[PDB]
Amino acid sequence: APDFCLEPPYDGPCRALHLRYFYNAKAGLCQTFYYGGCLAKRNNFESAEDCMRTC
Amino acid sequence: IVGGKVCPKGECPWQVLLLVNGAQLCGGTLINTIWVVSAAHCFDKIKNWRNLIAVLGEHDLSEHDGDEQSRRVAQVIIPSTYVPGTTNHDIALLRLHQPVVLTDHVVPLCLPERTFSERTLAFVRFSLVSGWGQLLDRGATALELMVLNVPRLMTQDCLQQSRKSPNITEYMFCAGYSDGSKDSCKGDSGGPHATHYRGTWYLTGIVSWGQGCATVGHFGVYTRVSQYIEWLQKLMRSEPRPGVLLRAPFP
Amino acid sequence: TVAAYNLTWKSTNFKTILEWEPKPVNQVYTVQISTKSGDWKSKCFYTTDTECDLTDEIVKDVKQTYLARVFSYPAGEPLYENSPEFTPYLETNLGQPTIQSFEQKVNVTVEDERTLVRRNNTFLSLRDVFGKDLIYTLYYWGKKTAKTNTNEFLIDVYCFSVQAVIPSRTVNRKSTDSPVECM
Amino acid sequence: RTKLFWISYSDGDQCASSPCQNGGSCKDQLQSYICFCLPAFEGRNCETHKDDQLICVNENGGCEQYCSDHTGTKRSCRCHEGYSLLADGVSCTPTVEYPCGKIPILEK
Ligand SMILES: *[C@@H]1O[C@H](CO)[C@@H](O)[C@H](O)[C@H]1O
Ligand SMILES: *[C@@H]1O[C@@H](C)[C@@H](O)[C@@H](O)[C@@H]1O
Ligand SMILES: [Ca+2]
Ligand SMILES: [Ca+2]
Repeated sequence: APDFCLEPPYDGPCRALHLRYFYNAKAGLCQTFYYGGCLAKRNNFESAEDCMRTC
Repeated sequence: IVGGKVCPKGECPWQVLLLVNGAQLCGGTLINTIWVVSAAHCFDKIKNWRNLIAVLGEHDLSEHDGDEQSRRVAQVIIPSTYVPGTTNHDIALLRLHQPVVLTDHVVPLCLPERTFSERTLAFVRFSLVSGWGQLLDRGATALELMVLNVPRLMTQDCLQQSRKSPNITEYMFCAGYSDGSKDSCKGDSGGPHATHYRGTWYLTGIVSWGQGCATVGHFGVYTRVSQYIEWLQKLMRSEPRPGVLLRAPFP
Repeated sequence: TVAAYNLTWKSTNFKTILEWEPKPVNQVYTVQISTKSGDWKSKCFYTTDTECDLTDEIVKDVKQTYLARVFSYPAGEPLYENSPEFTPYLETNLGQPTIQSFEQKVNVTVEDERTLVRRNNTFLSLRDVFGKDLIYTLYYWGKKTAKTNTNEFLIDVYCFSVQAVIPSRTVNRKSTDSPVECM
Repeated sequence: RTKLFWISYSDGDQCASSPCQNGGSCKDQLQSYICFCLPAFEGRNCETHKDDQLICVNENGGCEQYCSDHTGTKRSCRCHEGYSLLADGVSCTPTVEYPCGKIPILEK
């Protein structure tokens, strides 16, 4: 996996509840958070599968 | 909502609940029988639009009292000007597949005329922001609709009062508290900012963003709806067109 | 449009005018005033003046703290500047007093002058408004003095002078000296 | 102090010029005056007719809902859809059971 993968989840300033996936390095596994909906960082996916694919 | 109260059942009857497959997404504002106004970023990477439902007359999420009306959003309209995953021009106009029935528990908020909005409403100090959003920044979302009253700021004062975040444009306005005590939060996007005037309530803002929720030295940022009344009215009179997701020219 | 500067409150016995600069060139002004939590109220609509009378607004509640702002316009939010905060009760200046009469010890009487504050369409006096916050100082002629929480001095026998004072004040504590009187 | 006294001592009556307009009463001050105005006037000099600013930016022109300014003429008042303007020409009254921005509960 790429570097971004070490980056903490980024919910951003938007106040929507987008359930997204991120990779927990600590855990060395993908997990979920609520993205606000704008200014998403690279460690943030639509699903486990492509997150897992990616990190 | 951070530091509000439960909005007494039926006292925020224009308040809408947007869900995607039964899960809470954002709020909305009924401005008539088949149109709801929300936030442009609520629609980020939504893939199954057949599951996107608007609920009217809703109050307590833990139970179904029977006053709730649910409708599939037939169409999501945003300005051609909104760039995906950003804050500028945060607004959407949702067309309900079938109209809701007006009841004691389901009433639209008045969309005002732009000069009314700008000459008078923007100078009314407090307005109510509501939702089923987070009770605290990293807290849990409410089961019962919350309502909060916040004071508005002209952008220069907001800037000055802010600890030195995206840019606050002409399409936005700040409202709230800089003491980390009251604001809107995650789960309230799309929700109304409603101003009381001479006995009538009017839509003035849309829940949008903030640098956290009720963060010291920060205010909640709302979409400045007055900027869009005309775009919104042309669309409600426009003959209905096909796409599910439409990015209409703005102005 | 240029932005108004040097916003200053001019207030005497509650008569209150906000003054600014600069003199306008192809630009107009409008004033907005409010209390911490109330609505903004527009005054002196698109004025070429560099002053705005706000008495009518501030007498509504002399105890409240006001803020007004001056908006500038060519002759999207306006270009504006905020004024110092103003609490009428605490800062209005005390107007020049007046000896009403005096009589022979001597008994001196100071007039209870009216202010810009109205209660059911009638002007209130200094006493109506400050109650016991108001005290007076007599000066007689080497010179002497006397203070009361009333409008009378009972001295020992002449020229006298009076000055109104709100000792409880931090700003604008004393009025000017009234025109002197002599027997 | 004595300087304040002396300044005071040697000042004249700024009211000599009869500045208070329209029924107003001038009261002399130290190198200034105050104008006590009649209820329908305001201003430093009582020059302002509280009566002459029926425009839309002035308390919504006294309209309940919408206000339209008009050159060479009086301002117009109007209402939202589901509402009708009254004979008074400033007020709006609902034309539907469920007019926008009315809370049935609070109303009933
Ligand atoms: C009468 O006198 C005062 C004293 O300065 C002056 O300021 C006014 O303009 C005038 O009418
Ligand atoms: C002074 O004050 C104003 C209010 C009017 O009453 C005048 O007639 C009076 O002399
Ligand atoms: Ca329910
Ligand atoms: Ca004088």
